[PDB]
Amino acid sequence: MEYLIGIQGPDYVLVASDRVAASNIVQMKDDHDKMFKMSEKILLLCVGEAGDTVQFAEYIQKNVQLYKMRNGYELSPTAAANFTRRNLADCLRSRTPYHVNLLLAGYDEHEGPALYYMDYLAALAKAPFAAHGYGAFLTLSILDRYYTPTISRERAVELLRKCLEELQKRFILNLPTFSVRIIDKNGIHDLDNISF
Amino acid sequence: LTYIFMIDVSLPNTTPTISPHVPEFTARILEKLKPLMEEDERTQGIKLLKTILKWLMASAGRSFSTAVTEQLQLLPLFFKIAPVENDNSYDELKRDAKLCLSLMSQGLLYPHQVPLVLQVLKQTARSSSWHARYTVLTYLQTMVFYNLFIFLNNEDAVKDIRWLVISLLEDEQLEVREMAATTLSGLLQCNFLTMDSPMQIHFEQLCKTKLPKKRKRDPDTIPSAELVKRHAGVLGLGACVLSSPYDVPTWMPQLLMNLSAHLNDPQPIEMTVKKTLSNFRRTHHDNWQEHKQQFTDDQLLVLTDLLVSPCYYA
Amino acid sequence: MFRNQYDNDVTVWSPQGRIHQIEYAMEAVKQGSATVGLKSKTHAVLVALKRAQSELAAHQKKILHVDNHIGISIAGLTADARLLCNFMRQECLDSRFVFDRPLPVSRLVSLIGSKTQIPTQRYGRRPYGVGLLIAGYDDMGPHIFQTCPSANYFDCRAMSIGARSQSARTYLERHMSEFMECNLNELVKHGLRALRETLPAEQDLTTKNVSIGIVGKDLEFTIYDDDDVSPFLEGLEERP
Amino acid sequence: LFQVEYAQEAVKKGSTAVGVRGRDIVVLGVEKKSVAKLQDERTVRKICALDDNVCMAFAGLTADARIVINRARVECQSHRLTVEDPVTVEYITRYIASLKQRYTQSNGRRPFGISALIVGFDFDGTPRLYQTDPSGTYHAWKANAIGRGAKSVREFLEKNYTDEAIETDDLTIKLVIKALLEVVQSGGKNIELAVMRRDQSLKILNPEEIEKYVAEIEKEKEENE
Amino acid sequence: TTTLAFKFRHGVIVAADSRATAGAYIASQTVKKVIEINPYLLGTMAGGAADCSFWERLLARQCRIYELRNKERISVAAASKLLANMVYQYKGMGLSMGTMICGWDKRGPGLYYVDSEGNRISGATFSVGSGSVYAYGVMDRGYSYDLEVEQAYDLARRAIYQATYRDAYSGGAVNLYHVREDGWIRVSSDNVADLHEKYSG
Amino acid sequence: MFLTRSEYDRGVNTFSPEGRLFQVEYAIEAIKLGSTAIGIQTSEGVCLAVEKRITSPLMEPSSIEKIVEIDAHIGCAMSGLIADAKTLIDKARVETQNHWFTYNETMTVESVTQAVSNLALQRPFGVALLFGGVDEKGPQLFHMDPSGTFVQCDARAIGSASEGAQSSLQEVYHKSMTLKEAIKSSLIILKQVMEEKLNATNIELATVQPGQNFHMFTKEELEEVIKDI
Repeated sequence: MEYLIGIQGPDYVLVASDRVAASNIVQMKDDHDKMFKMSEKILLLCVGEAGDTVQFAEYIQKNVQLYKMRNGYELSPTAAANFTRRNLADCLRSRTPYHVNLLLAGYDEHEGPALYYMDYLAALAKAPFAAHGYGAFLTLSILDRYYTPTISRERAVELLRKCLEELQKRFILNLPTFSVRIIDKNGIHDLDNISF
Repeated sequence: LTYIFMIDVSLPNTTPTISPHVPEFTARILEKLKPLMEEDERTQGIKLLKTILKWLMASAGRSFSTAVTEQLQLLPLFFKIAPVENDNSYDELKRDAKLCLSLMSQGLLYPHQVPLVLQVLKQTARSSSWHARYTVLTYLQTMVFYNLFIFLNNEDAVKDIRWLVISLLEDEQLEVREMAATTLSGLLQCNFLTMDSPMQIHFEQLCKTKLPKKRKRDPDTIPSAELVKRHAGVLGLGACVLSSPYDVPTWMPQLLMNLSAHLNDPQPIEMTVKKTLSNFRRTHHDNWQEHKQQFTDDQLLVLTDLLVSPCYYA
Repeated sequence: MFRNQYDNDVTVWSPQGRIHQIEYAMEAVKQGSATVGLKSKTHAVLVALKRAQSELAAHQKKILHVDNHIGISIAGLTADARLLCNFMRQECLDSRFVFDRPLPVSRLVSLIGSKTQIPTQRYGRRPYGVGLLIAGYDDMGPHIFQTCPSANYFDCRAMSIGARSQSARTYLERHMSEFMECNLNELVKHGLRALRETLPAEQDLTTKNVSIGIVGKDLEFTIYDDDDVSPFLEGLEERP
Repeated sequence: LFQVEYAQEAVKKGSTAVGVRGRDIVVLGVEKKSVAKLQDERTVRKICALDDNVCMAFAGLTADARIVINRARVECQSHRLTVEDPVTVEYITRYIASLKQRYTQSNGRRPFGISALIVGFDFDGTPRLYQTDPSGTYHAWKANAIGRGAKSVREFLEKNYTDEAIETDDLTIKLVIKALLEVVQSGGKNIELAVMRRDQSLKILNPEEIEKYVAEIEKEKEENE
Repeated sequence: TTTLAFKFRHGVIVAADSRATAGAYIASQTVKKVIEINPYLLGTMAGGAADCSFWERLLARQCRIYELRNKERISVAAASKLLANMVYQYKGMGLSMGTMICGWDKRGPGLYYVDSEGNRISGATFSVGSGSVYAYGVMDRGYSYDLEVEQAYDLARRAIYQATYRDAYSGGAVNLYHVREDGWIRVSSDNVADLHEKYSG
Repeated sequence: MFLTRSEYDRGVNTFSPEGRLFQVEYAIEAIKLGSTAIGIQTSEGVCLAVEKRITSPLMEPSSIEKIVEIDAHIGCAMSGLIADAKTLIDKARVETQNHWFTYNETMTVESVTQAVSNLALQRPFGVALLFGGVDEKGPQLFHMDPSGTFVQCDARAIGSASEGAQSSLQEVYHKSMTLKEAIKSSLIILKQVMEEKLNATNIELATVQPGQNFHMFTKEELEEVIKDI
C-alpha cells in the first residue's frame, strides 16, 4: 500500500506521498513519484492498482493541459476535481474500472487553497486534511489532535514530520522516504524530502 | 514604366515626342542584359530580368503599339529561361516568364513585324536549349492563331514557318518533336498551313528509314540518326491525320494504312503512333457510318485489327 | 453530333433492348494482347502473347495461377483482372480447406459470373472490363472456359481472345478435330501457330513475348516464361 | 486541386505572418490588423500554442484555422499520452498537413484554406520551423513568411538572415520586426509577437515590450544615416 | 526465470538464464530469454514466454515504423510506454508479462520495467522472474554507478549463478548483453557448470 | 492546339465504344507532369536519381525528400507532389513490417509494389512510383504506373520528360553496366532534361547494393560525383 497525506492551510496546501513502488515482496523503486502536475497550481495524487493509476493520471493531466491550451486559462481546482470525479465514476460501471484513490490539491486566485479527496468509488469530498492508505488510519488522529485552521506552513511541516514519525514507528511497511511539495498562489514549490 | 513609355506612340502623323522613348530604354536594358543572354553580374542580370519581365506583362494590355521592335530581342532570353510545364516549384521567375510569353504571343503584330518576329523565332529554334525549342513552338502556335490573317497575307511567312515546323519535327528531343507535331496538327486544322504532295513525300521518306538493328555489346548516350527520322516521319503522318478530328478526307485512309504499318516499330515510334490512332478512333467514332464509306473494306478491317491500347490495358 | 442518351450508365436500357455500356466493355477486351487456349483429351494449355511498354520493360504477366489445377490468361483491364484473381484464389482455397477437394472449374466460372453480373445491375459500379480464358483439369476432364464483361461464360474446345483473335479462331476451328487426339507437344505447337496467326508479318514469336501455361491430369498448372518455352517454340515450323 | 487554388488565394489575402529560427530561440510575428472602432481585440489571436513546446501562426480563414488548431491540440496531447514525450514539430506539421489533404465532413473545400507556420523546439532541444499549405505539402525553413506580401518579405529575409543576425537572440527578435515593418505600414501597435525561448513556454510580448524593440531598430536605422 | 539488468556509467547490462520450464519439466535449456527488439534496443523475457515474445516483436514493428516515418530512432521511454499501453489494453485477461526494456537514447542510458499488471518504472537496477529476489540481493550488494565494465560482467554472472543455485525454475546458461551508446553486443554466454567450476575455488 | 473533345470522355466509370477509359487515361496523362527521375538496374545494384526543384535558399533541403526508404533493403522514388504519395509510402512501410513480423523474412520488391498496387485499386491516385531495392533474386527495379500496373524494368524514367530520358536510357544502357557507370550515366540524363547545371542542391541520388542498405548520398558524396563527370 501507498501513503498519501494532505493538509490545508489559509494560504497554502501541503501534500506528501511515499516514493516507494513495489512488487509483492520487494520494493523495486525507492524514488517513484506519485505526484502529477495537472497545472501550475494544481497537483494530482494517485494510489491504487498498478497501471490504472498511471493511465488515469495521464489522461486527466492531458485533458487539463488541453483545457489550458484551448482556452488560455487554467482550470479551477474544484473544476478539475469534478472532472476527475466524472471520469472515474463513468469508468466505475464500465468494463474497465480504474481502482485509484486520489487527492487533488490546488490554489485558486479567487477561492484560495483547497484539498479534495476521492476514493475508488469516485465519491468526492473537500476536507481540511486528508490521507489515503493504511497509514491514514494512524495519522488522521495525529492530524485531528494538532490541526488548526490557521497553521503556519512551517508548523504544518513539523506536523507532517510527526505523522511520518508515527508511520516509521508503527506501520509495518517500510516507508523510508516521503517527497513533499507545497502549493501557493505563487505556485507549486518543492521542499526537502523528509527521510529517515 | 508602362505609363512612362505610353506617350511614345506609332499613331499616324505623330511627331517624335520629347517624352521618354521605349527603344533607347530597351537598348540600355539589352546592353546590360547581354551577359545573361560574371557570376555576380549574372545575378544582377536576373534581377533586371525580373523587373523588365514585370514591365512587359504590365505593358502587354496597355500600350497603344505593342511589340516594339527593340523588345523582341529579349525574347531569346525569355524563351530559354521559361519552363516547359506549369509548376510552383520553379521559384516564380519562370512562372512570370511563361505568363509573359503567353501574353505577348496573344498580341497583334503589324505586317512589317511578322518577318522580324519569325526571324527571331528561327534564331531561337536553332538554339541548343530543348526547353527553348518547345517554348518557341507553343509561342508560335498561339501567336499564329492570333494574327493568322496577317501571316496568311504574307506568303514568305507561311513558307518560313512551314520550314521551321518541319525542321523541328526532326529534332533530337522527343518532347520538342511531339510538340512540333501538335503545332503542325493545329496549323493544318486551321488551314493556315496546308499539307500537299511535298509534305506527304517528305514524311514518307523520313518514315521509310531502315533501323540499324545492331548495338555494341562490349562498350553515345544519345539516340541515333535513323530512329529520329522514322519518328519524325510518323509524327508528320500523325499531325496530318489529327489535322481533321471530326471529318475524314480522302488521303486519310491511305495515311492510316501507312500508320498501321509502323504500329510494331520500336519505341518511341510505337507510343506515338498508338496515341495518334487512339485519338483518331475516339474523335471519328461519332459519325463512323459516314466516315467508313470513304474507306475500303481492307483498310477498314486492318484498322479494326489494331492494338493501340495503353500499357495498363493488360 | 450523334450523342446517345442511353449509353451514359449501365443501368440504362436502350429502346433497342441493349446495354451499350456492357457492349462497350465487351469491346474493351479486344484492346488487350492476343491469347489462345485449347485442350487435348487429357491436357489443356494457355498460350499468350505478352507485350511490353519498352524493350527494357520486362513484360506483362498475362498468365496467372489461380490454383494448382487452374490457370487463367487475362485480357482487358488488369485491375479488374487482379480483383477476379483474388476472388477466385480465395474461393479455391476455401474449397480445399472445407472439402479437402479441388474446386470444379464449372463452379468457379459460375461464381465469377455472379460476381461480374452484380455491377451490371447496379448504378455507379462499372462492369469488369476484362476477358479471361479459364483452363484447368478436373475429374471430368480438361476444360477451357471463356468469360466476358457481359458475365456470360462458355465452354470451348479452343478459343482466342484479345486483339486479332479471329484469325486464331479460324485456324483453331479448322484444326479442332486434330487437337483432341493430339499429344501435349503437338497441342502446344498448334496453339503457338494459332497465336502466330494473329501476329503481324513483321512480328515473329519469340521466347520473351511468349508465355505457355499448361495443365494435365498428372501435371499441375505451370507457366513457362522465356527459356522454359524455348523447347516448344523451336520445333514450330516457319510461318508461311 | 481547384479548391486548392481558392484556398491559396484566400491565404494570399490573409494577414501577414513570419517565423525565424535561432540557436536558443525562435520568434513568430504576425501583423495585428485593425478591427474596428468598437470591437475588442482580445478574441483575435492569429497565434496559438499547440503545446508547451510548439507554437503556430496561421493565415487565411479564421474558422477553419480554429478547427485545425483544436484538432492539432488534441492530437498533440494524445501523442504525448501514447509516447510519453513532447510531440515533434515535424510530427504535428505532418498531422496538420495530413488533416488537410482528410477534408471537411462534406468534402467541401477539402483544403481548409490556411497555410500556417509551425514553430517549436524538439525534445532533444533543436529549434524547428515549418510551414503547411492547403495542398498538404510541408517544408522546413530557416525562416519564412506567409500571408499578404510574404514574397516581398522572403526577399528581405533572404538577404537579412545571417549568422550575425542570429548570433544575438534579441537581434533574432528584431529581424522579425523589420520583416513585419516592411509588410505593415502602421509602424507600431499593429503587430503581435510570440517567443518560445528554449526550455520555457510561449511568452507573448507586451505592447511596451515590442515598443522598445521597435525603437531600438528605429534608432539603428537612424544610426546608419 | 531469473533476469536482471542494471545501468552503470559505460552503459546498460542485461543478464538472463536460458532455462524454460513447463511445470517441473524443463522443456528447453537453450532459450534466448533476451529479445533483440532492434539493433538499438533490447527486451527481456519473463513470465509468459510467448506473451513477451509476441508483444515485444510487435513493439519492434512499431519502433521500426516510427523510425522510418520520423527518421529517428525511438526513445526507450516511448517504447516502454507503448508496450505498457498495449498490455493494459488486455488487462485482466490472463496475460503474464514482465520485461526490461534497455536502450541508449538522447537522454542517456535507459532502463524501464514493464509488467502485465501495468506498472511502468525506470530504475538504475531491476530484476524480474522467479529467482529475481536472489538476484536482487547480490546485485544490490555489488552495484555502483562507477563499476568497471569487466566488474559489471562478473557481477552479473555472480547474480545469475547464485539465483540459479537457489531457484529451481532458473538454470541453463547465462546470456549476457551490454548495450553501448553505439549499439548492443553479446559479450559472452557461459554454461552454469563453467561458472561453478570458476567460483568453486 | 484547338479543342479536341468527345462526348464519351469526362465519364469516370464509363467505357467508351472503343472500350477505352478516357477519363482515367487523361488523369494518368496529368500525373506524368511531376519532376523527372531515373532508375537504373544493374547486377552491382540500383541507382535512383531525381531533381529537387527547391524554390528558395531558406527552405531546408532535407525537408523535401523525393526519395524515401520503405525498408533497409528498399528504396522508392516518386514524381509529383509528395502528399499524394505519402499514403502509398505508409502502406508500403507498414506492409513490409507486417511481412517481417509474420514471416521473419524480408519482403520482396515485387511483393511490395504488388501490395501498393493492391491499395491503389482497393482511383487513379495521381502518383508514379519507381521501386528499387535489392532482394534474394538480386537488384531489381519495378515501375508502378499511376494506373496501378507494375512491371520490372532494366531501366526506367518517370516525370515531365520520362519518355525523352527513356530514349537516352535505351542507347546508354547495357547489362554489363556498373552501378558507378550507371550513376554517371543517370546524371548525364538529368543534366540534359533539366537543362541546368547539376549541383548538390538541385538533385538527390540514392543507391542500393547487395553489400549495403539503402544509402542516400550525402551532400559531400554528391559533390564528389558531379565533379567526376
